[PDB]
Amino acid sequence: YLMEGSYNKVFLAKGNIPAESYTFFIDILLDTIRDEIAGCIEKAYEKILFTEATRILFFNTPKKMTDYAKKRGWVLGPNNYYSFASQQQKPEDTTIPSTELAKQVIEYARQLEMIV
Amino acid sequence: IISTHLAKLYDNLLEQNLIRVIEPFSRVQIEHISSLIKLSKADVERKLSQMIL
Amino acid sequence: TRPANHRQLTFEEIAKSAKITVNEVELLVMKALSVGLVKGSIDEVDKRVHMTWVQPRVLDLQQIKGMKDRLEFWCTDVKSMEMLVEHQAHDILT
Amino acid sequence: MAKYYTRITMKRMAQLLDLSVDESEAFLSNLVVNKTIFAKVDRLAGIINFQRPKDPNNLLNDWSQKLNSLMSLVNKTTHLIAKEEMIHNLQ
Amino acid sequence: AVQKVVVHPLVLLSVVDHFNRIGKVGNQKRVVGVLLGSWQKKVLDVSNSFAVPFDEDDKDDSVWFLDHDYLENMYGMFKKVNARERIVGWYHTGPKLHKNDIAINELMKRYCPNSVLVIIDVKPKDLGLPTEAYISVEEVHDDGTPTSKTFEHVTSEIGAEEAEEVGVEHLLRDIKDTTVGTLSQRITNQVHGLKGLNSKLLDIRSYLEKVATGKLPINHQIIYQLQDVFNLLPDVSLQEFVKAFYLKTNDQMVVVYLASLIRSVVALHNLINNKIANRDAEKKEG
Repeated sequence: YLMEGSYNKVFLAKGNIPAESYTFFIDILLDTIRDEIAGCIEKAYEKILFTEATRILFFNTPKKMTDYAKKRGWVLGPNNYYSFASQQQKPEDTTIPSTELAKQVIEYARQLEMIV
Repeated sequence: IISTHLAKLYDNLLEQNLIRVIEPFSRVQIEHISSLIKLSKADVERKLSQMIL
Repeated sequence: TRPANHRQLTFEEIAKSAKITVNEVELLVMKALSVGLVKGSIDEVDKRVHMTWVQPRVLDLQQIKGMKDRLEFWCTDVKSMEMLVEHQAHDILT
Repeated sequence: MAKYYTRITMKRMAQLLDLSVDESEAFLSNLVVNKTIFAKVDRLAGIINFQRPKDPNNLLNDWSQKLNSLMSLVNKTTHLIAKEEMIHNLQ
Repeated sequence: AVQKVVVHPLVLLSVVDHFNRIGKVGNQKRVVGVLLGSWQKKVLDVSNSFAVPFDEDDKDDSVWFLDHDYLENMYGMFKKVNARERIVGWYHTGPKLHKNDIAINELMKRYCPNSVLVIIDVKPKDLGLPTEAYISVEEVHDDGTPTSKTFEHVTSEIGAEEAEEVGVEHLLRDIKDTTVGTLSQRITNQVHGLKGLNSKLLDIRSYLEKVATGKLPINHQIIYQLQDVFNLLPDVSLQEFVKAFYLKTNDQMVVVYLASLIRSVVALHNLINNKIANRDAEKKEG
């Protein structure tokens, strides 16, 4: 269930611990899910108010959200998570091909004319 | 025989003016091409649809 | 004055730099293209002009320093891309 | 206006002709079915444009023209400098 | 006025042997001689030459001599022994464009109207073509003098001929770059001409030696072209110059992908043509 996106069925299994306590393992399983949603809050989202993504992990309203809102972006504002979905700087590269391909074109001519 | 052959010639000259006035441009309204042929809009729109088919 | 990156000024900037209204700068630049002092193109709806060529002027002993340093790192670029060719196609002809 | 403009509005051209915007369209109609001035007009944004084909191939073709004009010019100065040093420090 | 010049390798060689014959002076001598040829169809032709006696003293270097009787009779012999041949101008050995060559051309223009000169090389090291030629133009013009006259280079190349192509290709018999395939262009102008552009970038670097320290005349008519070069520097990589470049790589390589696909099948048909001659003889011959 951790392999696919399913998170709620994971914590339905945190309502289902049958054998022994499993306490220290699911509490590490808390922490590796805490940064994961703090990782997956960083996708291309819109404004989220301070209720919706406030409760996607577990929490009601502690200052733990500011511990995540100042760790990454999505700036603390008027009931808002600000979206920095720019993804604009990297394209329009002729140069990165023009170094690599000029290598490759001569590499074509090596095993084309010179007998090996 | 002319009374038989006029109706088939009318269709050919209908689309011959219809590519003439439609030629000089890009996206355009349907309300003007009916206004520039002096003809209706529903029949022209079906006849326009036959061209792209 | 503008670099070769854009050199694409707007009509409002001419309305600032020549304090003349909007409805006369098009009459101005059509004269400038007709005489032959500038060679460019004119947009009207985005309010910009793509100037391409300007008349060559004179310059003192300071603008040659601009042509000194802008020319100097173009030396090593001719060096660097050729250095592949004498190294990668070296056995193709000795 | 086809030669020196790229994209003008329909209202702007009719004002330099001092006549109706429909009368402007009848003028540009019988010239491009005459195909002596090419134009691609619009009747929703009023945005016409001059000498605007799709240009698949002429980009790199006109770019290759600018190389040869450049390379013919860098050969012009080179054999013009080396004589200019010979009229001050010859002997 | 003149499109271009055409030089044979004979007259190219017919200066070098004279440069050997006066090489025993040691101190200083430029080879100056009469250039013969026949310009037709607005194309300058050069066929034959000799050299005229010529000396030069360094103090007051405006004193030249052309023994015109040697110019009269030997051309009269050459007009006799080849009436197709005539005068075309003159030449000099041309290391570095000596000063007397402003009026040598004006001394002997009463024979040839467009008395062209030719600058050659005696110590060959370059990456270009080591034959240079100018032309005579004069001006009562922009700023310099009331009487102004400056030479202008008309383009130059070594013409061949069906008679002499037999000779030079027998006379080479040396290291050669024949069999023009995928590789001759790589070395005649991709290894070489990129370094050919070096000495032209570095040539205008040499005029640049006057920023505050060099020679006293400054610019006026040198920078109109240099202002243009950074202006006519090509388009940046943002437009469909990016996109239409990937477009044609996506077209030119498809032809290579077809042509290389053919190359594998052809040699495979050759492979069976050796397996027909391997197995069908070991039982037959042994």
